[PDB]
Amino acid sequence: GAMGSMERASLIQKAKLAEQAERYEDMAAFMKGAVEKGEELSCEERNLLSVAYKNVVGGQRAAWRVLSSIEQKSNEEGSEEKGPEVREYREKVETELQGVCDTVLGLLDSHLIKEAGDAESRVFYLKMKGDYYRYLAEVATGDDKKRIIDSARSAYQEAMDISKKEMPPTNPIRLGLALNFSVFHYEIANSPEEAISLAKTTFDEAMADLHTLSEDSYKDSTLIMQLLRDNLTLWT
Amino acid sequence: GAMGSMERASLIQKAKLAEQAERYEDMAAFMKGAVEKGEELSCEERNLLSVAYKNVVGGQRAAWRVLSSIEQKSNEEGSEEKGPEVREYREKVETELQGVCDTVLGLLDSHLIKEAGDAESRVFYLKMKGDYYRYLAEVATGDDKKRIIDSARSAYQEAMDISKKEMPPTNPIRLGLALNFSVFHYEIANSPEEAISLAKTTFDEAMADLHTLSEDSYKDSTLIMQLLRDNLTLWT
Amino acid sequence: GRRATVPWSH
Amino acid sequence: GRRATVPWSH
Ligand SMILES: [Mg+2]
Ligand SMILES: [Mg+2]
Ligand SMILES: [Mg+2]
Ligand SMILES: [Mg+2]
Ligand SMILES: [Mg+2]
Ligand SMILES: [Mg+2]
Ligand SMILES: [Mg+2]
Ligand SMILES: [Mg+2]
Repeated sequence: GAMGSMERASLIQKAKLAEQAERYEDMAAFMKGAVEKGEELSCEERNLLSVAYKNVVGGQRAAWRVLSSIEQKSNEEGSEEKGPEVREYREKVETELQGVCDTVLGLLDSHLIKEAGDAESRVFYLKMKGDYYRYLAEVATGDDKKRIIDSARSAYQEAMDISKKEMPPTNPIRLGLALNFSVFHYEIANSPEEAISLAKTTFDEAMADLHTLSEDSYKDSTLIMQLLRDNLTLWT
Repeated sequence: GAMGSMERASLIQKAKLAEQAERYEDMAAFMKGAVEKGEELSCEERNLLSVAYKNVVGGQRAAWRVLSSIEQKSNEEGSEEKGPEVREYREKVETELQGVCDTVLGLLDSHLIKEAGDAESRVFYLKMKGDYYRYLAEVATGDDKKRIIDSARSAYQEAMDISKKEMPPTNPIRLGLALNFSVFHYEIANSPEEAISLAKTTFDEAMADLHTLSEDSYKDSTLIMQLLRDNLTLWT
Repeated sequence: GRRATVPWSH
Repeated sequence: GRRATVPWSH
């Protein structure tokens, strides 16, 4: 890897500088270099990795949706034939997006998940695995679509099982996992009732545990709880 | 070039799709491919080229300013030594920025400027040449700084001379050239009085010619005139 | 308003 | 407010 000659601490330092500069591709490359040093990641480092790749794939996903919408409009009755260019360029963006997802999944498989023994790290990485299979599912149209969807589901489910056993219902990792798995149910698995049930149950159990928290933990948990409520308002 | 096998019209079509998708690096690569076909560019195509590279270099410039500010703070008395990483990463962004400027300048020199005979195209490309030397000047600190500054000045000056002879004072290309050359004077050439004089004279001469314009031309010209006024308000 | 998902833990 | 420059003709 191109980062093999740089010190782990320098890669982490540069990832933080890249974030400040809004250079998310650089941030992700630095964090990939740090993961490939082979040591486990601290909580802060896990969040740098997640933030970096989410910004990268978020730009790709937004671009893919724009291009997919144009492509669908071109395939309506009455639309003039404009050639292969829209499909080709949508495919180019799609292939780049899939490559980033495969890169993240590769880091998780080699070897972040297998070395993650604490609940907070293991749930974090399994949520990430579910997220990046979910992004693959958003663009999948072929023979492997069902297996991609089931890979996301299986990763989310293992993360859910650990989080319910080992974390309080207000834990922000647990809350964000539930938020994302609920969205998976709603828009990937065609299970809006499961999505709504999960979001409501997660919100209500967190509400009942807020009394145990400091002011700063309360702020963290209620922020994600508001996102669950926002989705429930959209869906009902 | 990687775009050598794609049709000119397909490159233009994909540049427009990339713009819609906010994929400005792709947009610039498509437009570079189109320029390298060797044919002159239409007005619309010139604007696609300019918009694409401006978005690319604009991200790099903003990142460079963030990193340069951090680097300067690290070099104040009382700041803890953090190693070479800030300088290294600022240099990385700087080198990438310089490469993009050199790419644009290369397209202008091979061979957009020499084939541009109409005032609108020639002024457009000479303004671009001034702009991209100006971006090189923003980061220059060495033996060639004065020559980089003079290259920007010379390109802007030739564009100004043509624009005053061949274009009305409300022409949007002429107005944007004056806006940018005024900023060059203010913040590159250490000539704020020249910057203010140029902006004021440009604004006043455009104001006197607005009566000749259609509603749509009036809208185009007054928009840029407002930017001249905004700069004058900032500087006085 | 697009539905919400998050990448961070906190 | 940062001073204004433009890349486009129109
Ligand atoms: Mg070492
Ligand atoms: Mg495909
Ligand atoms: Mg371990
Ligand atoms: Mg516990
Ligand atoms: Mg041809
Ligand atoms: Mg340098
Ligand atoms: Mg010609
Ligand atoms: Mg004329």
